[PDB]
Order: sequence, then structure tokens, then C-alpha cells
Amino acid sequence: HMLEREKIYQWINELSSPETRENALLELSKKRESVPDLAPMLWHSFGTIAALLQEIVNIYPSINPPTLTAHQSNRVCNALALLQCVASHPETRSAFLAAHIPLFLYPFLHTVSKTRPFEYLRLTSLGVIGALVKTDEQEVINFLLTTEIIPLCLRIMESGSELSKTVATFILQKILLDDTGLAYICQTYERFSHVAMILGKMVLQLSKEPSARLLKHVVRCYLRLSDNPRAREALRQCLPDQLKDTTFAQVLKDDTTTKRWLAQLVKNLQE
Amino acid sequence: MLEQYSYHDINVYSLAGLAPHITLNPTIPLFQAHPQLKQCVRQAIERAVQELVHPVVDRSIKIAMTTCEQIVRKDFALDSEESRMRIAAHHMMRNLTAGMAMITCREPLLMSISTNLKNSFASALRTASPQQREMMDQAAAQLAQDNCELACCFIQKTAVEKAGPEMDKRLATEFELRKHARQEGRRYCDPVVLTYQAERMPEQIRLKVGGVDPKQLAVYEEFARNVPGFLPTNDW
Ligand SMILES: N[C@@H](Cc1c[nH]c2ccccc12)C(=O)O
Repeated sequence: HMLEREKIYQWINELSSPETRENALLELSKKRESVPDLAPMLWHSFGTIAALLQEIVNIYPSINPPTLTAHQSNRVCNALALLQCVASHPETRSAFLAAHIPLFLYPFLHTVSKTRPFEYLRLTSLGVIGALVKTDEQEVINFLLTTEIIPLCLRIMESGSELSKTVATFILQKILLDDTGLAYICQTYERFSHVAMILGKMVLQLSKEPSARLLKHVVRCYLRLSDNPRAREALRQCLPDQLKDTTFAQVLKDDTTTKRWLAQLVKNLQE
Repeated sequence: MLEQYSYHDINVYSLAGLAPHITLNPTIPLFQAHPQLKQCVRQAIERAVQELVHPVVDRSIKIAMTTCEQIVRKDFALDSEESRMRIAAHHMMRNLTAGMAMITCREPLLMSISTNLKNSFASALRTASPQQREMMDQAAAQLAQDNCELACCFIQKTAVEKAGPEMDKRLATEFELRKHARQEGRRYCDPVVLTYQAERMPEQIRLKVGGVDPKQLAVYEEFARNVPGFLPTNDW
């Protein structure tokens, strides 16, 4: 098993050179679940984070016009996968943020091409942001609110794949759950309205194409929004009918948590 | 593979650098019918670049700056020499600035170049046939697409040229840490990093105290060789 650890060190060293990087990316991304301290080793070694950023930026010419191939996508997504581990680790999270690394991912979140290489690119990039907000750190939310992350998420919640919609809605949910996040989104009618309009569209979609995990997050978002008095007033007058009738009764019987959340939502809107 | 311009193919001293590289597809229906409207194209592109270059340059440097400063300070924390750091920072900053510039300007350039042409074409021809306005919109969309890489490159290079000196200014204190230490007869080493590397990092991947080994610099050399948008360098 000592041979295992030395393979890892070697791959990490082999990330700096473009000659050996692609294979090292592949191998490291496979073992990121079995190597607990992978993230600090990547962060604190020479040139490693720089190489991962390099992989990201070198994809930019293939974004617009959209020409990204499966091969290009698979490679950068291996890099993105390693950045997700760095974003998640309590030892590297703060430094990852201070270096503003998420900003170099936003161009990927902005793509709209519906080909498989781009959808995987977007989903893997969302996964990095997802890893960030799962730590429930206030510094993360404040950083995200400084950036254009919310309209990026809203576009994906509107038009993305089921998976991408779910991760993006989860990101929105985490932001909303933060007191600062809620106040930000409810600061203007325009901001709130845009969010509410997207959730409404999603609810309609969900009535035609069921998704338990996406519905859960949508419901949680509405529930959190109703903690804000102005949002509560607006939701009294514009909550989707499908959330008030039996449209989701069947799918929700197995989902006790979401069920309680929806009932709590309805209860809030009466008061 | 599809990059058609090298970094030196484009002079960005003035907007006149754009002129020789403008491409006018002769098959454009608006041009077959009105060959004279080709004249309006050059100014349209120059105007589009002129209006976008400064905010794009400012925004791209601002975004790239923080990321490059943090990573370079981190990588070179046990390097008492300023020279290796300054060169690496130079290459990383110019590269990430070029990348952010490309991402920032391409869609706005399309919108702007098209608009400018639709306006020029509508102005030159006061007539407005429903068929001709379709030709005008079509021509403007085509021309924009065909000239976006050129315009983008112009703005990227403008951004790259300005990025270097801005990075120097940002790293002033890092250069001063190392200068101050040397004049005290000691090498500079970040105390926190020194401790961490010695205690926590496996020997095989540990930062070395003092200079960094040449093979490890490979990633920084690549930033120099391979800049996004340009052909790589060759030997209520
Ligand atoms: N700058 C935009 C960003 C934005 C769009 N839609 C939003 C919804 C919520 C919060 C922010 C946004 C705004 O605040 O309007």
C-alpha cells in the first residue's frame, strides 16, 4: 500500500508537464475517493493548482464558437474533478476561495450548447460550486453573492438537464438558506420576481416530467422564500396552483421531508 | 488548430492594425446586389473594437489579478529569489488575462459588429425592402462571425500588454519581502509555509527550500508558450 501512495505522489508531480498531465489527471481523478488528503497535497505542491487552471483556460477557445469535443471535455472534467476535492476539503476550502478559482469556471456555466460534451462540462463545473456550498460556510455565500452565480444558476434551472437543474437549484437553495442570501434575493422586486418566475416554470415542468430530487429543492426554495415578508406577500398571490392541489400528492407520499416542507409553506402563506 | 493569428500578426498600437485582416465573403447576397456596401465594413469593426477594448481590458486584468497573485505567492513562498517568481507571474498573468479577455469580449463583439453594420447598411441605403432588410441582417450576422476572431485577438493582445506591469505592481511587497531579507544577510522563507511543508508534506512533493527545480517550472513555461486565442510560439 506504500506503492499506492508513491504512485499518487508521482502523478501529482506529473501534472506540471503537459507531456504527462493528461494521464495523471485521469489516474488522480479516479482515486480522489480513496485518498482523504488528496486536496491539500494538490493545493500545497508546486504548480499543481496552476496546471489545473491551465487546463480550464485552454478550453476557452473551444467555448465560443462552441466546438468542444468529448475528448476535450473528459480531460478538463478530470481537472475540474480534482478542483472539487480542493473546494470540499476543510484545509483547502478557504484558500481555494481567496484565489477566486470559481470565477474561471463561470464561463463554462454560461455555455448553452446542448451537446453531451458541454452538458458534462456544465454539470462538472456545477459540482465544484456544489462542493463549496455543502460546507455551509458563510464566506462561501458572501463570495458567491459578489459574483454572477445566481443568474448563472437560474439559466441552468430553466433549460438544463435534470441533473444540472438539480445541482443548480441546490446551489440556489444553499444561498437562500443563508440570511444574507435571502435578503439579497429579496432586495428588489425584480430580483425576487426573476427567481419566482423560474421556480414557477420548473413546477409546471415537474408536473409533466416527475423528478423527486428536483421537486424537493424547488419546494425548499419556496419555503425559504416565505421567511421574507415581502416574498411571503408576493407568494400569496402567485404560488403555482400545482403546489396547492394534489398534483404532486403521489410522488410526495414517499417523500415525508418534502411533504412537511410543502405543508409548512402553505401554512406560512396564510399568516 | 483553428487559430489563424499569431501574437505578432496583429499590431494593437492603433485601430489601423485591424484593417489588413478584415475578411469580406464575396458570396454575401447583400454584396452581390450592392458591391459598394463593402466599404462600410472596416469602420464598423473598428468602432466595435474601440467601444469594447477598455472595459474588456480592465475587467479581464481585474479578474485574473487576484487568482494569479494568490497562486504565485503560494508556489514561490520558499523561493528567496524574486526573478523566478516575477517571470512565472508574468507568464501566468498574461495567459489568464488573455483567456478572460476572450471569454469577456466575443459575444459582445458579435452583437456590436452586427449592429454597426446593420446601421451602416440601413444608412447607406435609405430604401427598406423586406427582402433587402433580410439581406442586410444576413450580411451583418455573417460579417460579424467572420471577423470576431480578429477583433477578439486585438482586444486580448491589448489586455496582455497591459497585464504585465499591473502584475509587477501587485507583487511589489513580495519582491520587497525578499529584498529586505537579503539585505539582512538572510534568505526569505514564508514561516507558515516553511513549517507546513516540513511537517505535513511528503518528501516527494514538498516545496524545496530556496530555488524551485527547473522541471517543476514546466506549467509556467506552458503559460508562455500557449496563450488562448493565438497560435503557440515556435523555435416592495
Ligand atoms: N445583477 C442582477 C443579477 C440577477 C439576475 N436575476 C437575479 C435574481 C436574484 C438575484 C440577482 C439576480 C440583478 O440583481 O438583478
